[PDB]
Amino acid sequence: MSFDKELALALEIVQVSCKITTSVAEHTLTDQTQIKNDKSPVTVGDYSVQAYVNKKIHETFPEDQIVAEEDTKTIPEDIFAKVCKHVQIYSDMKDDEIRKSIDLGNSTGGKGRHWVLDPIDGTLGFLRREQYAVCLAFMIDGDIKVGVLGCPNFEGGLIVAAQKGCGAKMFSVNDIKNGKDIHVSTTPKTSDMCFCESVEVSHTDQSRSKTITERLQVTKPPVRMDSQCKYMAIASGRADVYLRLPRNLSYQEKIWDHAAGYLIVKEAGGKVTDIYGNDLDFSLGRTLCNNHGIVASNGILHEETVNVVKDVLSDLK
Ligand SMILES: [Mg+2]
Repeated sequence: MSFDKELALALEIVQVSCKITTSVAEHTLTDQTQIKNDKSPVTVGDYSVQAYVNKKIHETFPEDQIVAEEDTKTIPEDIFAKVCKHVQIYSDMKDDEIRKSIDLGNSTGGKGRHWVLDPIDGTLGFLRREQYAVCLAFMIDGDIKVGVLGCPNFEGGLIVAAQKGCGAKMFSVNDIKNGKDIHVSTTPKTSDMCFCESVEVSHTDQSRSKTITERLQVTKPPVRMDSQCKYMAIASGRADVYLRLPRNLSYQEKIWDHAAGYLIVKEAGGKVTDIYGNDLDFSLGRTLCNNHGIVASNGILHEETVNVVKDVLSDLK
């Protein structure tokens, strides 16, 4: 019932991952960027981080499985060559071993011990040179035990981490030894609420959120940002509510876009559900099959917010 070892490894690995991404970002990004078949981007950073993390996980916990976003099926040769250079700063692996490490991430989740990795959450944020996160969680039978978010561009570079039952802590990227406890805000009126959402217009319904927040009498403009950093904002008290509003009932969120943030907000004293107020169910594979969208909050504001969300999104198909 304790996961110190897993939380310790997760911190250590996410810290190195932040070094990777930052180092990738010191150069021009276009020649480091691949457009996948769904037109979403993947970079040298995404692939390099995944190689390193998966290898480290496999070295310490060979028996565990790994759910990770990327694979090597379509990766271009110039991109891959750069990937090998970045990884070999931190891990003495050959090119072929780097490929294998990436492809360790093909677990479908569900029963047993699984690591959940988004090597770069908010890759558009990475390309924007504003918020992105390295996200790593560990779960058993779909119950999240450990959550770590590395956010290199957030207020000078921050990492937040939690394990179940033990609270949430904040560290700088340069020091994972000395952390501070963090707690969600105490804001008890929706009118004084700082609300956050995706930058990308196609990742959340920004027209419906305006209508939601208008009904909740929110005075402050929304804080738009890429990534699971939005969960870090909630957990640390920097914002009060995070909305992710779908345009249909068919899209299902990936578990590597929510697993770390979910636990972290809860251990920080907040609340995370979908738009209907239902708890997120991470036991149904790689996607949140039985959930629609996200509402994350400081807990006090939650139900007041959900009630308006549900109503405005009552027409969904
Ligand atoms: Mg990603």
